[PDB]
Amino acid sequence: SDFLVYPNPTKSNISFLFDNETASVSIYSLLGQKLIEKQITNQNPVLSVEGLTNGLYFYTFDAGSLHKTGKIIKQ
Amino acid sequence: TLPDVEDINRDNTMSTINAYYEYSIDVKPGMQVGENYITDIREVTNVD
Amino acid sequence: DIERPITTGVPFLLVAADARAAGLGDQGVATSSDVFSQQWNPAKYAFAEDAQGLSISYTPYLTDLANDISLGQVTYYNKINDRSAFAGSFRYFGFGGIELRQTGDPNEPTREVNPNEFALDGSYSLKLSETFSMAVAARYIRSNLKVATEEIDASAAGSFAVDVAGFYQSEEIAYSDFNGRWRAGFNIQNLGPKISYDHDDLSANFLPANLRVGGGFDFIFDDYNKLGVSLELTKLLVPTPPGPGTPSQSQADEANYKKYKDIGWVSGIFKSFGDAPGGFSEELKEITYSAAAEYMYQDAFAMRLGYYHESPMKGAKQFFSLGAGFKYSMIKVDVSYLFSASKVKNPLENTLRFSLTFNFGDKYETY
Amino acid sequence: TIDMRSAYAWSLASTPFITSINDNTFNANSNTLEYGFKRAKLSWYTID
Repeated sequence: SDFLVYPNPTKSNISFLFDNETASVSIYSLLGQKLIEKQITNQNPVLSVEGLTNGLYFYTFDAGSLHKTGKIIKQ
Repeated sequence: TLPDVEDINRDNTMSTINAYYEYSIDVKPGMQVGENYITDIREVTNVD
Repeated sequence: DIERPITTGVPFLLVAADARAAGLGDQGVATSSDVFSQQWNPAKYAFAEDAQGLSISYTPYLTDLANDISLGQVTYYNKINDRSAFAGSFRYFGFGGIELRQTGDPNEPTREVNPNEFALDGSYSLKLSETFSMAVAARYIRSNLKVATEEIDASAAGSFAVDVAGFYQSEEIAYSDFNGRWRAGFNIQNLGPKISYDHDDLSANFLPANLRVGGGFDFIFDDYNKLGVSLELTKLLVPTPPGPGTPSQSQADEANYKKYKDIGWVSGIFKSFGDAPGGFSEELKEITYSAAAEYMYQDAFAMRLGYYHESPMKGAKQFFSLGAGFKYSMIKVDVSYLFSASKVKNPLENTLRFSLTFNFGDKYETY
Repeated sequence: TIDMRSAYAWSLASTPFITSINDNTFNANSNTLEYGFKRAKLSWYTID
């Protein structure tokens, strides 16, 4: 339960398991930056990538000092 | 690998309501832009 | 801006992997003999001072966003005689690793996918004369940049390439104020069959066949201060797709595109020169250039400036480069930074390329 | 756009209504095996 992105190859949202401190996730997604910038809280971690496109996206989850980055897959 | 269930949205409940909107397109040899919801036609001349 | 650039497969072969060349404005075809000199001009491996050398180079991608994406390179050269040398490099562009899962438990099995792209090449360089050498390189290119899902196949696409290079380095010629040294080099890269990403006969992409011709001069002061000025011209040997058309409306576009795509690479090499309504003056725009100056102190400190320019109408990748190199005992460390000057965002901006080369064996004299 | 052309996400459909809930065109109102008498063969896929 350290930090999870449960559905990585998703045709839907992101569930984003993490600690208590809230999140500042963002998406750039293949080229340059196309910030989504939602405001995920501790107990409502649901994203929205279902509509944008299909590709290998970059996310930068920010739990204060816990800046964990990674790649998600829009299917 | 999933069993074939009469439950499409995976909420464990089998719906039985029939309240929906119906749209339709015609499939005819001579479909042209401007009608039948046709908004664009791309003709490809020679494909290898 | 850019109008109809050439569509070639595996473009990562054209990215400078070593920090020395990336600090010299992405050109090394005519610079001094170097360990990293496999991507640019293998023919100078015959002129290497040390018996053998290894090199590890790192070029981060999108440093601000992700720390996984990168282009690494491992090069190893070994000269047996004073007339020949064997070299082998391995360039690997990788996205790191995507740990795809579909459940919430922190212990369920996750599937790792690492879409990557690597070229493994090996070259033999023979010193024909005392000042001139040739080299032949065989390269295997594999691309696995796709992620396997339903109704999509992620089979890796492979191809082979042949590089022919030549390097001429004159003896130390004295002048009125300094004893300089002349160098010249040419390199034809990535001559091979089309790489097919779809594994189908019809849809194939050309290899980035390249032609580099460069020349350089060394000013030598006190025998321990060097100033090398190098100038390289580069050209792509792949036919350019037609623009508006050379005859409804989509018919001409499709016909011209089909005519362009039904061209073999062997014929494409000859068809590269021209194939445009413009004249020779307009045709000459296809050549990119790069000018660099490298200052060496005590053969153990190096400060390099470079300027790389492409055409406004294609590529549009113009920048300046700073580089610094230090040799402690046998390890040379090189750092390179890039200042962009083009209207398009260069993915190498704000990126400090790194290189680390070990040199070992007997010391061979240089003519 | 929300992509709807994934093959595995479609499943066999119920018998539809055409004009209204009172239109028994495809026998969608029947409570016997006649509910399926107008179903012809349909294959949906993505060529591998």
